[PDB]
Amino acid sequence: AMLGGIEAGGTKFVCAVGREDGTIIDRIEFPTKMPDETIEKVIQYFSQFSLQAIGIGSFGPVDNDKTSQTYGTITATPKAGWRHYPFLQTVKNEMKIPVGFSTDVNAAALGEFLFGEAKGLDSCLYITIGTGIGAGAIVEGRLLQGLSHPEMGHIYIRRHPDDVYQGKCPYHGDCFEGLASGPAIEARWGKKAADLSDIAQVWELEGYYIAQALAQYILILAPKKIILGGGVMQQKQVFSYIYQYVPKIMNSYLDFSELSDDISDYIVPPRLGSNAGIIGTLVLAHQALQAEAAS
Ligand SMILES: [Pt+2]
Ligand SMILES: [Pt+2]
Ligand SMILES: [Zn+2]
Repeated sequence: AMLGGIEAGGTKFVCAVGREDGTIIDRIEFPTKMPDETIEKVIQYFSQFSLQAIGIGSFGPVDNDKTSQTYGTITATPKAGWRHYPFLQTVKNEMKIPVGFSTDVNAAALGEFLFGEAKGLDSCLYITIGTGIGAGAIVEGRLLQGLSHPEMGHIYIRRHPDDVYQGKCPYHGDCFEGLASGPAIEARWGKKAADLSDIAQVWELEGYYIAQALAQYILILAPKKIILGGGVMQQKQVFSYIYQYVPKIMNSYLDFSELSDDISDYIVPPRLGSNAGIIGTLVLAHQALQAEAAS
């Protein structure tokens, strides 16, 4: 019972072979180039194995509406060739097995939901903070997919009055992603976020911005668990600032231990570490296998 997973990123692809229980048997990664050549490497890798199903967790925005004619395509990107490229259908045609599809952050949510910090809950929110900011949510045991998958990284948050930086986001300027991504931190402070590990106000400001976004998510979605991943969150100091700031912003408006005394157990790193996403693609594979077995 072997499953394939593809975590399709703007900078690299990770492909993996694994099991329904989240075990990774083998993996490979390679640079993301143009679609045809990138997907050829995927097919060449998976050809070694005899797979029952594949799951794709993709960068987006994507068309994640199963009834849509453009289901399983990337709908917006500055990356050459990728917009409107028949990603899902190409993998289906080449592999001729069930192929599940979702956003990359949705897959990471499913990973943590089945095997990580939200195991035993029926709700969670997984947020990645790195090159960009995105989130996937589980509601009553199911991925949140309304009119679109969410794009929680592009919400406006309150600018810190001392912060002068104009914002990295090509669409909004100073949305959450514009103010608080990896590339935003770098462009603001003039150094990459590792030379800055020692400057406390970088992570104070970052923690402040993340806390502002989290208060919004808590008031709108009220997830039962918030999982923070991505390269930025490797600066573990940011968590302590978030823990300080969230109760301050909400000012005792909602009385739950998750939001006050036990906040450090509510907003957490992924149990699966940097592998939540690729493991979640195996969950997507398994779901596609189950859904086809019940045709
Ligand atoms: Pt090309
Ligand atoms: Pt295959
Ligand atoms: Zn934006």
